[PDB]
Amino acid sequence: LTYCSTRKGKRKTVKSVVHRFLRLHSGLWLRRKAGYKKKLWKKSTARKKRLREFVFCSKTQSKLLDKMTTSFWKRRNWYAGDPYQMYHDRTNLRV
Amino acid sequence: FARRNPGVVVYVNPRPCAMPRIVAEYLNGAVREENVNSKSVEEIKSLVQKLAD
Amino acid sequence: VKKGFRAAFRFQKELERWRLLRCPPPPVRRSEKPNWDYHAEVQAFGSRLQETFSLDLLKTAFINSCYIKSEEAKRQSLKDNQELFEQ
Amino acid sequence: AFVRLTLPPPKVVDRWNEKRALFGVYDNIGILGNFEKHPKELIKGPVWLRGWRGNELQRCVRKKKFVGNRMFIEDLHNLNKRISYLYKHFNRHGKYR
Amino acid sequence: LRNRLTDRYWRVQEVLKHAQHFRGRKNRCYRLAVRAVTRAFVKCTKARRLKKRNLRTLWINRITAASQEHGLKYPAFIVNLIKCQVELNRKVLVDLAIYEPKTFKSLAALAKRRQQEGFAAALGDGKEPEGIFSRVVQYH
Amino acid sequence: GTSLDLLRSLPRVSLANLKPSPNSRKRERRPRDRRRGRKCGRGHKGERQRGTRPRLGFEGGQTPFYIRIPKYGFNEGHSFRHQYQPLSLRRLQYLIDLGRVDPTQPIDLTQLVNGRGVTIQPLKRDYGVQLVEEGADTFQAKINIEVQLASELAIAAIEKNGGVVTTAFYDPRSLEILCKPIPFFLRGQPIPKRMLPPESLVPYYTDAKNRGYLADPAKFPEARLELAMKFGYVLPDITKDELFRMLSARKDPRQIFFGLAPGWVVNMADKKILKPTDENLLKYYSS
Amino acid sequence: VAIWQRNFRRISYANTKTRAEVSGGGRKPWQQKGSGRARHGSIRSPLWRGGGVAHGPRGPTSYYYMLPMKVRALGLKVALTVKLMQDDLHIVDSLELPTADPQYLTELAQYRHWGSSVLLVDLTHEEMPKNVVAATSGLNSFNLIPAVGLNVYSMLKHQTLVLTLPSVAFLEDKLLWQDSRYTPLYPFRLPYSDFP
RNA sequence: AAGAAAUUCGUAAGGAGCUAUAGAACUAGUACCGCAAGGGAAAGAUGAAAGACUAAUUAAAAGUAAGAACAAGCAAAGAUUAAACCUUGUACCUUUUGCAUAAUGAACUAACUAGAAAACUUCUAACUAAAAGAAUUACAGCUAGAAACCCCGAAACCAAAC
RNA sequence: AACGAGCUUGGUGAUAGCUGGUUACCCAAAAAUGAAUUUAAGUUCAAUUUUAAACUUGCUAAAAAAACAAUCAAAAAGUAAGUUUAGAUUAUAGCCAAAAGAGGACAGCUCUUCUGGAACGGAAAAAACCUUUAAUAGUGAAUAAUUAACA
Ligand SMILES: [Mg+2]
Ligand SMILES: [Mg+2]
Ligand SMILES: [Mg+2]
Ligand SMILES: [Mg+2]
Ligand SMILES: [Mg+2]
Ligand SMILES: [Mg+2]
Ligand SMILES: [Mg+2]
Ligand SMILES: [Mg+2]
Ligand SMILES: [Mg+2]
Ligand SMILES: [Mg+2]
Ligand SMILES: [Mg+2]
Ligand SMILES: [Mg+2]
Ligand SMILES: [Mg+2]
Ligand SMILES: [Mg+2]
Ligand SMILES: [Mg+2]
Ligand SMILES: [Mg+2]
Repeated sequence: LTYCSTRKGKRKTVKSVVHRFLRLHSGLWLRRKAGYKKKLWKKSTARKKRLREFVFCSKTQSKLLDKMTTSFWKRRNWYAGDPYQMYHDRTNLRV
Repeated sequence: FARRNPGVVVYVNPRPCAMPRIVAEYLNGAVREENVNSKSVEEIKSLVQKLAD
Repeated sequence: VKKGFRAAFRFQKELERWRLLRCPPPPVRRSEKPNWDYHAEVQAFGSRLQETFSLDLLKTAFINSCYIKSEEAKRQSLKDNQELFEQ
Repeated sequence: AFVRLTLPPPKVVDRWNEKRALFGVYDNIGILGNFEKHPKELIKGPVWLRGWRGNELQRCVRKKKFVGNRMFIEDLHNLNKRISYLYKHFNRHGKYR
Repeated sequence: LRNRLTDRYWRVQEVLKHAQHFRGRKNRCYRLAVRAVTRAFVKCTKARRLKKRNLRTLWINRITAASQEHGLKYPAFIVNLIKCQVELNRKVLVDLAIYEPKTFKSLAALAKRRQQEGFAAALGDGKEPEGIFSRVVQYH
Repeated sequence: GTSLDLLRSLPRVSLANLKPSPNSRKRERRPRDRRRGRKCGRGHKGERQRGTRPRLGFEGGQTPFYIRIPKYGFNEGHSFRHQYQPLSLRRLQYLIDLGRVDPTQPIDLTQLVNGRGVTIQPLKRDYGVQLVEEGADTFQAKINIEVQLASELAIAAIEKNGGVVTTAFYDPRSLEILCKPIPFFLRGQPIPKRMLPPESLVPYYTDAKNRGYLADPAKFPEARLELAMKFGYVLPDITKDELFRMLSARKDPRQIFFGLAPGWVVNMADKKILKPTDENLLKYYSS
Repeated sequence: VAIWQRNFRRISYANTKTRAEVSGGGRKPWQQKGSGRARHGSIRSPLWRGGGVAHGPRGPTSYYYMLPMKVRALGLKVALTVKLMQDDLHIVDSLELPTADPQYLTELAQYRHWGSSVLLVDLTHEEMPKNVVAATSGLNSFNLIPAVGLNVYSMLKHQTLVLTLPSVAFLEDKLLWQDSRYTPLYPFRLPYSDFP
């Protein structure tokens, strides 16, 4: 990680994260299942069904990605017609 | 304190000063000086009573 | 040559002890030293012993013949305690 | 150790000289002056750090940006080496990752 | 040299002033004095709780000597004195022997008599009135 | 007051007496004492203690977690997606109630920003304000609001109370001037034309039901009536309403501001407006 | 505010060379082994007399920061009350004085029981009377400033404060504008509908 | 790991520095060292007057002297009438396992000689569906303050001179 | 004047998972097991530990009854902790005694599992065994292990 870049003096986003994970404004992260496109001819139908899903990240993994991405990737985005509109907030959670 | 102990002559000499100083003289001739710099009234009162005893 | 005035000051007092203690000065009567009033100290002397005293009588007791003669000579350039001593 | 054998000369400060007396005046030039001038504009200092603050690596790069082309050869060489040392320190060393 | 310690002289003095009575270079060199002083302070702390055990062993030596003059072993003297309900610690008993020899003989005789009474009670079984000194006072 | 009375008795306030607020500052721990010195919090001898441990995301040598997950297009094209800072009807009514929006005058993006009703960032791909259905029930205000995106239910609230809702497209250059007019006038450049929506947005802004500015005027009546039947209210007659001219007011499709034509220049210092007399420039601007 | 009026201006010019900027120290003094001495790679190191400082001041440093606009304005309001309640603030119609002699001004302060150091605030620099200008200039303690130059630090340093009536109105409007105002859409200097 | 642009914005003499192991290597690129390129020091101190016989100032560092030693022992501590005799007591640091009678390092004195950054968190305030002195963030936030991450050392590698 | 490939300057404050070092007081809490790794002189995660906050049951014990001295656990009782959330590391080689397996249905030896310890007191020796709830001043006191055995 570049903690202080020469030209600007700012932290730099890791683009390996931007191309694999989606952050919801609450703080959750979405990911795919590794191998969901690999050797599908020998996987069971139930196995394939699990792979197609989108999965969440843990507290540690979420903490890591928040260190490898900059605040710009942690803002509110008002996209019209967004298919993730309802998932950016947590409701009826006491904890 | 002065009335309670009438055998202790008390001298108070306010002067332009940096550290307040108490000098105790005993009858055998021994001297003792203790620095009172930035001590509250409670500390001084307790400190003085030790000197008298 | 370091900064500050305080380090010298603490050492100046250290020099003070070295000179005074190695070569002490001759003793000086407590009268010459600061914080002396004759009358107040005389009063405390009676109170310290718990015995009520006649202040005028006590003053005469401390007076001595030698002191009177020295004072008179200085004046040129007040009753003795002899009667009290005999009694 | 060793200590001075004499007291150093007394240091006397005149607290009512012109510079001390008027210190701070015009710090509110903006809010009380219809925001004509920002108070940062009153700072006297190096051109590259008037009204700006940053850590040494940022300070090094900022000095280069403003006066990089007007610097002496040896000074510029040392600055370049100073930047490269700081870069590897702040971006590759330290207790925390 | 923006900031330098101008009072290091007195910091060395604190360590050195506790080493003058030593012998050798340890009384004047800070690198050597400092190590010597710490042991001196530690021993002083580990000896505040050894004079309270030696001073007692001194007393037992002198009480053993004192009772032996009158023919009593140390165990007999102390135990019987307690059994008579008289409580005197080992510090005054040494004082009594050294400075009040006549009083100690009374204690020696009293301790001896109770020892005899105890022997009689064990030797004579059954319900018999115990010795005059054997009688124990009770506090409620 | 009573607390103020105490200050009178206390000594004069001076530079010596200054004190920071309780607990405002923290002690800065330095490495010069036993607890924080010696090994200085870095443990025994090793890589992390030499100061040279590996980078973040390095898991010792096995394939890292972040690199071993398939790349997916969650964030693809994010920088070119269109953003509309939504406006609800609760905020609209709340703003109108407190006198921070003038309902009698026509409403536009400039008067929303002026009354701080909405905050817009053109540099972050904002393309305008989308009206939202939240708060329709409490909405009982008649107002001519122009918003780039509208909704079916949001339209009902405006129309039922007897108001005009229109949707107009402002391109990135136009939006910046609309949100922030004054500086543009300070630049000294002439006012620009407003480009038509790109092909993707053409169907929306030409659709009658969406109340598009380019939509056919003739089809509006029918579309409003169908919506009126759907939500169980009777269409009010705006024409009879005294302020028909104001409500009906609509800016030209090539106008950023209602009362200013493209190509003019505004001189704030002299309090004048300059209009080009050149025929060639007029041709370009009129287009 | 008092600390702010101290720090943001501050720029420190203390600097120390590091072990690379020190002249020389290129060659390795001696081989690692065979000589019975410790291992060194340059005669200019932090462990060497004449070497480069380890963690010293580097370049010019800046301590620039600005408090929020309302915070610094609030400080002025607080300072104004403190002087008023402690009977250190005197309100005057105009600064006109009978004579330019500095002695009169100093004597008047003692007569009226003002503090040794007096701060005088006038509405504008240009209109200030000539008589006051001559007197205050000759006096170190009596410092004269215009209305726009009011600052918290000056009031804290000066015992009493003399305010002209128009300046009080000037200060009252400026500070009370800070509350009841929006957040700036622009830099304020740019044209605004209702701002001077 | 690197990293734009379009497009906006702008009229710009001092020291909370050093004071002879510090600040420049510098009293000097001199002495000295190398065939050469090249490397590279150390230090001074009277007073108004020396046309007043060069002052002062200090139980003050290690080192000595004044004043060698007197059964017995990590050199001390508890003590004591008494300096030593009597009792108690396996140098220090680092290090090994959390053990050393080990193994490293230190003849002694003076001076010098090594933790530094604000993404997330905590604490303290200003205003508050708004905060920010232009671009930022927001389903109580936002702004400002304080609070953080060392030193010395290779065998080597490349360029250009000698 | 030490050539498996000269020397000087510069790159250069080369780099070092390795060796060495890292400067005031005080109070408090406090562990070398599992996984992967050109990994076993390292790092990362789990587990443990810790500072704060939220609110409520937690530890020992736990009858019957299951699956067979344990895995599980209900009323009780003795007692004050346990769960969740936010932040953060170092650590990842043990040492010795005593129990029980398992390697050749052996002892040992090498492992594995449970238990305990880290005196100033005691056991010729004496960090590991036995007596010992923290640390403070006193010229008080009662005591523990043990001070060998008299077969
Ligand atoms: Mg720090
Ligand atoms: Mg591999
Ligand atoms: Mg926005
Ligand atoms: Mg160099
Ligand atoms: Mg070289
Ligand atoms: Mg090197
Ligand atoms: Mg230097
Ligand atoms: Mg020098
Ligand atoms: Mg030099
Ligand atoms: Mg000497
Ligand atoms: Mg001896
Ligand atoms: Mg050695
Ligand atoms: Mg290194
Ligand atoms: Mg384990
Ligand atoms: Mg390996
Ligand atoms: Mg390793």
